[PDB]
Amino acid sequence: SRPQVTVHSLTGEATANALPLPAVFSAPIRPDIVHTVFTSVNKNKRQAYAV
Amino acid sequence: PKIVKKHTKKFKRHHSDRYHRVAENWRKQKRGNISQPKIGYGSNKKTKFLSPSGHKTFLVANVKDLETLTMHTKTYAAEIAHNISAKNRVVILARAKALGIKVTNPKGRLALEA
Amino acid sequence: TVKCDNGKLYLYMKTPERAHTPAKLWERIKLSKNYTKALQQIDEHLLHWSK
Amino acid sequence: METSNFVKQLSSNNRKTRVNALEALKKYLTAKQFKENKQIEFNKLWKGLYYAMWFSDRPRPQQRLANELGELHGLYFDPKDNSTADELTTNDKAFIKFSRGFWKVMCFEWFNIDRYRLDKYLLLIRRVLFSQLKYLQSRNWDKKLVDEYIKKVLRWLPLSGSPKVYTGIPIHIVDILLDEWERLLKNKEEEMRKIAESAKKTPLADVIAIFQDIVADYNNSKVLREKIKEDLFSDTRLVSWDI
Amino acid sequence: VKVHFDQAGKKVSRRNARATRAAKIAPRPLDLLRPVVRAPTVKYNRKVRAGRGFTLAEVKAAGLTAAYARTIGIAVDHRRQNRNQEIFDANVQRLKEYQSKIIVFP
Amino acid sequence: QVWGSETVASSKVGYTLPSHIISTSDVTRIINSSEIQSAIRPAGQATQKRTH
Amino acid sequence: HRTAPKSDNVYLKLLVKLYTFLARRTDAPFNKVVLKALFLSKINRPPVSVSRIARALKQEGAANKTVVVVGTVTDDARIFEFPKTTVAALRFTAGARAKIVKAGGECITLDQLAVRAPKGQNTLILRGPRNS
Amino acid sequence: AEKILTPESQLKKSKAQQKTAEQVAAERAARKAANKEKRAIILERNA
RNA sequence: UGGUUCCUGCCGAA
RNA sequence: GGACCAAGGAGUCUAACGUCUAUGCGAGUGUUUGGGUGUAAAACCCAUACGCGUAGGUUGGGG
Repeated sequence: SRPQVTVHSLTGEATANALPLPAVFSAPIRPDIVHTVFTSVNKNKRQAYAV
Repeated sequence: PKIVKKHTKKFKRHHSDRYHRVAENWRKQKRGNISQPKIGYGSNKKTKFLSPSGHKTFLVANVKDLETLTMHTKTYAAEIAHNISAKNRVVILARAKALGIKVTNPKGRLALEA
Repeated sequence: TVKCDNGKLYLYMKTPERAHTPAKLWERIKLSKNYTKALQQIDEHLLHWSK
Repeated sequence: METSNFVKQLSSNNRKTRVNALEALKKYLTAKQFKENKQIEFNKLWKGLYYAMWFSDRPRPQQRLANELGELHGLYFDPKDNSTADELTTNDKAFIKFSRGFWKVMCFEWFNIDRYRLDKYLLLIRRVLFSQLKYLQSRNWDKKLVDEYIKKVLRWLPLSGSPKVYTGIPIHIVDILLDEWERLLKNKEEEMRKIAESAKKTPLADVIAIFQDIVADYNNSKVLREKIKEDLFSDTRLVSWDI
Repeated sequence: VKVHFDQAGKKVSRRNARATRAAKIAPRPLDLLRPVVRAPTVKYNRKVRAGRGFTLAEVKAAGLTAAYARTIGIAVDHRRQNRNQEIFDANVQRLKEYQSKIIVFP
Repeated sequence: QVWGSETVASSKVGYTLPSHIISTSDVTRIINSSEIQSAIRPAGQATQKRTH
Repeated sequence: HRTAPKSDNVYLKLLVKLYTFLARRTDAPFNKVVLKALFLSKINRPPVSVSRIARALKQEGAANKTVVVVGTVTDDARIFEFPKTTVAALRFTAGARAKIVKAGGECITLDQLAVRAPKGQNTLILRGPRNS
Repeated sequence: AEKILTPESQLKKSKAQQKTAEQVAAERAARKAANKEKRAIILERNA
């Protein structure tokens, strides 16, 4: 819930610039809905089979 | 504590000896001389899942699994899984005796030479 | 958490203040070899802390 | 301009950024142009200070940082302003907007604080009441400042009894307040009479009437009413201070 | 009984068509210049729509012949009739804007 | 840009980042706050003293 | 009937834990009503229109009461004038949420409701009119 | 060096526990005399 | 017409 | 109804109404005919339509 996040270099260190959170991370976390959606989305790339 | 078992024997199907095709698992029929399973034979909740040593068993695959029994030594006992190779079983035994955890099955796939 | 690195035993402290930055998360304290002194050190660093 | 940058520097993941920004604010608050600014800049500054507190790791840096926020209210007193006139000064009006933005930001951000995160803000509120009452004692309770500090700060947000204010904040007020006056006053019976006399120097008997009004309104919460009536109104120190 | 298993596939193939045709028609759009035409049927008579082709008389009012206009990619319907003023005028403005934006190679 | 905010719109047609039914994520913070802790009767032993 | 929510919304179970701590540790029947209302199904939680809320605020002595809806507060454009009041509920449609905010009122969650009225001081609970 | 000061939540629970313990101890001290009087009355009634 | 594939607990008629 | 034994072996799928429950949104709701996109039968975005729905008193009485 901090305001901002320090960007990091490719060498890997705290770059002086920082960016505010996009407020998407304040979303509700609903693993029931993620589960129910995930089952149906995982059922999408399926090829049929038959006798 | 004092482990009550409530049933020493096993529960077998009716006429299980009479035919070789019939298994010995419990299947409900659909005289009274056959012991039938029911919830009265369910063991005491403290005494449930206890070895004759007095521990609860715990399957261990490798050393990281053995380290999870670090605090609960007097309550649990480690049992090495059936498919562990003999290089790893001696490492598990040395680590367990270092931890002071009772191994249920030592000397599995192993011998002591010289 | 009491946890040992190769020989020496360290008290590892985790604060909500460092929920981000998990590399800098754990604080380390070298425990004394005196058993009594190290339990005293535990009670010091866990002052006003839960049971 | 610089103010929002100060907010970003105080709301930094870097510790040293936040430390150096606070040291710069120590120079920045003693300036004309920030006193010229409206209350929105005070509000932004207080939320920046809130997240500046929010990263304080160990409780002794927490105590140091709370003492520094006490020193922030300690900045806005000039010894000239007590000497010149009984009326308010622009420094004092800036202090009013300063403390007012403080309690606004704090009552807003109150309900999102973690239970682990709570106690450093509790001690913060303790130090802030100490600092603001110390500002009152530095001005030696000029009636303009006393009345406006009641109205525009205390009767405005925290002691309003409004449902917009969470109950735990005035409960925390009625916890700390008695101890804060005794902090201002500083074997035991001589200590008691010195405390008594120096407390009769103070205008607190007006301030407890706000809590009397709070108990008097029946649309107010019965919990806060009842706890004020039980704790504060049954105090022995009020009887020793003739209240 | 039939199931459209190829619904994902045919679209891909169709865009392949929309790729491949476009390859041959490289500067030109894939579609012709169609009229903006108000619909019949009182449920839809407030709706305007894409029409098939304009007319002869409208293309003459645009200032060209329909035989040439088919080479410019303007769809032309002879059997339609222009009966509304504003439809006619808006489609004439459409034709003029289409004439403004084309460059034709000799 | 992708999900919007209360400040940036959504870039998705008629989409809103959805709301919470509870504001504070910690219930034990609310329970142990001050004012519930004021309003509440004293607790038991947290395990029952067996009598008879 | 239900002694537990048959839903698996985590936040709902959080509010169930909070109000079961209240309904054990309070003596007001309010939190018991709130707990029993939290178990209800979607059919047993019919939506409450804001028109019905304003018609409820037309009751005597209710203008300084707060209103609580275990359910969803839905909007209705058939009303124009809506008073400045405090509404706590489970869910707020954005139209009804803008009606409450635009009338100067307040959109409250039930956690904040428990914080404001742990014993249910000075409240109203409204139920949607069930037909089918 | 600087003294670690008790978190205020502990102080509020401390005040509550002290008030509660005083109420319970006072009630139990009343209970002892009351139970004594009950025992004397029951001695009398059974006689 | 005949057959119709695991366990335990709870409720359980005509 | 049975010589024994092994394996195989019997409420599956689909369509139309119906209750219940869960989930999202809410007087609205429904992306996936189709188009755009893509790391390519996935995911992502969506124009116009369409579907279904929408368009007083007294006595009590949870609280």
